[PDB]
Amino acid sequence: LYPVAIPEGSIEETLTDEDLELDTLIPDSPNQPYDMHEVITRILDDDEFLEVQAGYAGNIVVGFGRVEGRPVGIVANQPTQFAGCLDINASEKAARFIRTCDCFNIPIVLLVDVPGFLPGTDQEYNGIIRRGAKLL
Amino acid sequence: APMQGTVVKVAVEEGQEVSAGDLVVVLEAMKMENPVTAHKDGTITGLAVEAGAAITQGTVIAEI
Amino acid sequence: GDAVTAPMQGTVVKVAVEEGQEVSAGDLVVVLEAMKMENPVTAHKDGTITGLAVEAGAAITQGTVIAEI
Amino acid sequence: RPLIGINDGAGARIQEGVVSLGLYSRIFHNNIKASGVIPQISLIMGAAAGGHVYSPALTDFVVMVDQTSQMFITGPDVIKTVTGEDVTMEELGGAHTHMAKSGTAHYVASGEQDAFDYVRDLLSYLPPNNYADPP
Amino acid sequence: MTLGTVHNYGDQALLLEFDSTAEVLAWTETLREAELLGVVDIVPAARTVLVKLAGPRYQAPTRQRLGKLRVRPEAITHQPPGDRVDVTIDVVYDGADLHEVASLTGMTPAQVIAAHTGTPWRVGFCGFAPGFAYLVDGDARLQVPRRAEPRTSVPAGAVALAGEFSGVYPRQSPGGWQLIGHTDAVMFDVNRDKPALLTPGMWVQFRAVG
Amino acid sequence: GTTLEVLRTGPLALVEDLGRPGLAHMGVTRSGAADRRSHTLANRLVANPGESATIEVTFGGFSARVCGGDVAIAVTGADTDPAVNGIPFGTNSIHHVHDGQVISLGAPHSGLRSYLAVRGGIDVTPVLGSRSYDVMSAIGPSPLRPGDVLPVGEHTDEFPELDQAPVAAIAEDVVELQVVPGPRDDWFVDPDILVRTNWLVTNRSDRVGMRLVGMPLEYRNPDRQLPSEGATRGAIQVPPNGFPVILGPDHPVTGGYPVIGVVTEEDIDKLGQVRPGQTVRLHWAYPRRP
Ligand SMILES: CCC(=O)SCCNC(=O)CCNC(=O)[C@H](O)C(C)(C)COP(=O)(O)OP(=O)(O)OC[C@H]1O[C@@H](n2cnc3c(N)ncnc32)[C@H](O)[C@@H]1OP(=O)(O)O
Ligand SMILES: *C(=O)CCCC[C@@H]1SC[C@@H]2NC(=O)N[C@@H]21
Repeated sequence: LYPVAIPEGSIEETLTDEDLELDTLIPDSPNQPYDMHEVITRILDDDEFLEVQAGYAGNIVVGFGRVEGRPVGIVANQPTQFAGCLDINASEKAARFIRTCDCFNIPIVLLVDVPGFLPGTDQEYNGIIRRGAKLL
Repeated sequence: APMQGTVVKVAVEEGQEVSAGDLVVVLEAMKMENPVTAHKDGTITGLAVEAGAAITQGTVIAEI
Repeated sequence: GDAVTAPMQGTVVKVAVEEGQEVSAGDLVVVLEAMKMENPVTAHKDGTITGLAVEAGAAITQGTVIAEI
Repeated sequence: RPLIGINDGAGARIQEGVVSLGLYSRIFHNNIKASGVIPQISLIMGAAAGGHVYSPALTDFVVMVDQTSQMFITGPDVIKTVTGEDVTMEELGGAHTHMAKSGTAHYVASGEQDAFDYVRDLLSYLPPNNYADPP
Repeated sequence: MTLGTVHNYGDQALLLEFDSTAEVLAWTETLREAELLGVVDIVPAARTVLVKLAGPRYQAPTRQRLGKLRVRPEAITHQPPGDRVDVTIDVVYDGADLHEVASLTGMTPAQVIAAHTGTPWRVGFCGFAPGFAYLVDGDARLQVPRRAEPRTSVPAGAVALAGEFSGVYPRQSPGGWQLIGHTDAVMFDVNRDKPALLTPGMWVQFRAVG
Repeated sequence: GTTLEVLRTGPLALVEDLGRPGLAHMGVTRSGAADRRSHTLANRLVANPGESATIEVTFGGFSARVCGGDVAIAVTGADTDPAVNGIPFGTNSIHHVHDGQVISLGAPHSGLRSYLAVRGGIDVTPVLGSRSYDVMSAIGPSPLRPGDVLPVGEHTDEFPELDQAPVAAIAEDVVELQVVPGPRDDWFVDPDILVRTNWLVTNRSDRVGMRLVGMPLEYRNPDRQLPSEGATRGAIQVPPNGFPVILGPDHPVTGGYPVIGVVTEEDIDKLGQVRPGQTVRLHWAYPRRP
C-alpha cells in the first residue's frame, strides 16, 4: 500500500469535477459505444493504470491500478471492440488475470457492459462453451 | 480535408470572406476531384495548403 | 521541409530515381530493407530530385537525408 | 456423494426474467464449489441452450447422445443474422461437433441406455469424493 | 485435350489454359452444357476459360468434375457451321490507319476492306467494355500486330482490328487497335432487349457502305 | 410510401446490391457492394433479403430526411457515428426513424465505406436486373445527388429480432491479407517479394482497383506480352512497371496483366475498407511452389 489520506465527509459531499464527468459519459443510445478507459482512469488513483495484454482480445481490458493506495485488478468490458461481447480470447485473458490477482490477494473490480457472447460457428467449433466456462 | 489527396485547386484568397456552400479547395483522390465546400459564412483565415501539395485526412484547411 | 528522410534504420536495397528526374507526390524514391522486410520511401511533394546522397547497398541511420525537393 | 445432472435444456424461462439468471449464477457457483470435491457428471439428452451449457462445462464428465442432443450458447438464427452462415442445430452443436471439433464431450453414446451404461462405468472407477479411495 | 492445365484463381474460381481460341470456345460450350452445380459465371478469353463459383466450398468438387467432361470433336471449328452470318454490320471505311501501318503488309486499302468485308468474322470472347466483342477467325492476312502504344478518344462506333482480332468500340474509350472504319450501329445499350448487339459464339460479317 | 430525400451526398454515395453476375458474355462486370459482408449484414439487420439494395457511402458525410412514414434503418461498415436528428446511434445496430427525422453520417474513424440499409430496401429502378452502379461503365442508378428522392420498397413479413451485431473493428493502418499464389507467379524473377514487402496504398485506389507501391516486382522476360484473360475481384495484377494492383468490384471482365495472386474470399472484403495511405502486408494462403 501507498500512503493516501482519505478525505472526510460523505460520498456525495466528496464528488470532484472529475467524478462529475462520469454523469455525462454514457451515450443516450444503448448501442453507441464508448471507451471504457474513460471509467477506469477516473476511478483509479492518479489515473494511473498498468494495462496487461493491451494488444490481445481488446474487447476486454484488464490491468492493475490503485484505489486509495490499495492495489486493485480491473477487469472491464470494452464496448469499442465486438460491442463488448465476450469471446474465447477475452474469456481466457480475463480468467488468467483474475486467477493471478486471486493468488496474490489483489481485490478485483469489474466494470460490466456486456451484451452477451460473440455469436458464430467459429466460436462454437473452437470451444466457447469449454473456454468461456474458464471465466466462470 | 475529408480524405487524403492532392490539392488540385485552392479557390479562395487569404482572409477572404466566404458564404456557406462556396468552394475552398479541390482534392484529387479516389481517382476523382472532390470539392471542399464552406459550411458557414465567415472569413477564410490562415489558408494552410498550397496547390499541388499532398495532404492527409483530417488536416485543417482553414478555420472558419 | 524539402528533405526526403529515411523513416527507419535500414539498407537501401533499391534507388528508384536519379537527380534531375521529375517526381510527383507519392512517387517512389527508395526502398529500405530492415528486419527482413522491405519498405518504400516516397516523394512528399512534386519537384525534381536534388541533393541525392544515398546509393544501393548503403546502410543508413534513421532520419538520414535521402534527397531534397 | 457424486452428482449426476441429466440436462435437457431450452435455457432461461424468458417470462420469469432476471431471477432465472440469478438461479443460473447460483447453480454455477455450486458447480465450482463442488469442482474437485465430488465427481460431477452431465448427461446431455436434448437441446441444452444458453445457460444450460455452462453447468455441463463445469462438471467433470459430459456424455452426449449422438443424433438427439445438442449444446450451443446462441441459436442458429442469431448466428445467421450476425454471421450470415446458415447452420442447423445438429451441425452447430450436435454430439459429433462437440466431440470431434469443440472437444467438450467425453462420450458419444449410441442411445440413452448406452449413455447410462457409460455413466455407470465411469462411476465404477470414481470414488464418492476426494477424501475417499477409488473402488 | 481432355482438360487443360487448371489453376486455382483464388479459392473461388478456376482457370483453364488452352492453346487456341477454338479450344476455348468449344470448351465454353461444353461447360455451358455441363451446367456444373455451383458455377456462377464462365468467362472465355484469348487463351483461357475462367470459371467463377458460388464459393470456396465448390472449388475442389468442381476441379474433380472437370476431369469427367469431354468436348465433342466436331465442335472445334474455324469456320461457321452453316457458313451463316448472324449479324451484318454496315461500315464506312474512313479508317485512320488502314493505309499507313497495315496496307504496307501487302494488301492495298481496297484489298484490305474487300477481304474484311468478304470474310466471315467470329464473335469471340468479350471484355474491355460492355458490348465490345473480340471478333476472331477472320482473314489471316489482316493480322497486323498491336500498335505497341495506347490510344485515346477512340470514337463510339469506331471499327478496328489488331492481332488476330477485329472489333467495334461501343463508346469513346482508350482502345489499342488500328482503325479501319466506322459504324453507326449501337453496339451497346442497356435499354435494348439484347443490350450487346454481339455476343460470344455468334458469327458476324461486315458489309461495306464506303 | 416512404422515401428518403438526399440532403447531402458526402464525397460519394452509390446504390449497391450483390450486383449483376453472369453477364460476362455481355462484358458487364458484376460490380455490387465493395464490402459484401457489410452490405449483407446491414440487410440482415433490417431483415431484408440480401439482394435488397443499400446506399454505399464513401468517407461518410451522407445525410437524408425520412419522409412519408416510419422506417427501420441500419448502418454498417465504417464507423461514422450515424445519428438521427444529431443523436448518435450505434453502427451495426438497427434504429427506427420516424417520419420527418434526419439521418446523418459523420466522417469514418477508420475504414472507408458505410452501408445504409432500410427495411424494404432502396427501391430505385434496376438496370440489367441489379440496382448496383458500376463506376467504370456507369451502368446502374446514377451516383446520388442532393435532392434525390429514394423510394423505400415494400418489406417482407419477417421482422428485425436483433438490436445489434458485434463486428471486429476495422484496422487503422496495417492490413494483413491471405493471398492464393499464382496462376502467373512464375512470370517473376522473385515473386516472394510480394509477401516480403510492406506495400503502401496510393491515392489512385478506387472501386476499379487499388494501386500499391513498394519493392518493384521484376519480370523474368520484360518484353513478354500476355494474352488477355478473365479477372475477378481481389486479383493482384502486376503491370510491367512492377507495382501491384488489386482489382476491386468494378474491375474489367478481362485483364491484360499477369495475376501474381488472388486474395482469399476470407479476406477480399477487407480490401473494401482500406483507405489510401494505409500499409498492406500479404502472406501466401498456402505454400507457393512451382
Ligand atoms: C440465458 C438463456 C437464454 O438467453 S435462452 C434464449 C433463447 N431460448 C430458447 O428458446 C432456447 C433456444 N431455442 C431453440 O433453439 C428451440 O426453440 C428450443 C427451445 C431449444 C427447443 O424448442 P422446440 O423443441 O423447437 O419447441 P418449440 O419451439 O415448439 O417450443 C415448445 C414450448 O417450449 C416453450 N419454450 C421453449 N423455450 C422456452 C424458453 N426459453 N422460455 C420459455 N418458454 C420456452 C415454448 O414457448 C413452447 O411452449 P408452447 O408449447 O408453445 O406453449
Ligand atoms: C486504375 O488505375 C485501375 C485500372 C484497372 C482497370 C484497367 S482497364 C485497362 C487495364 N487492363 C486491366 O486488366 N486493368 C486495367
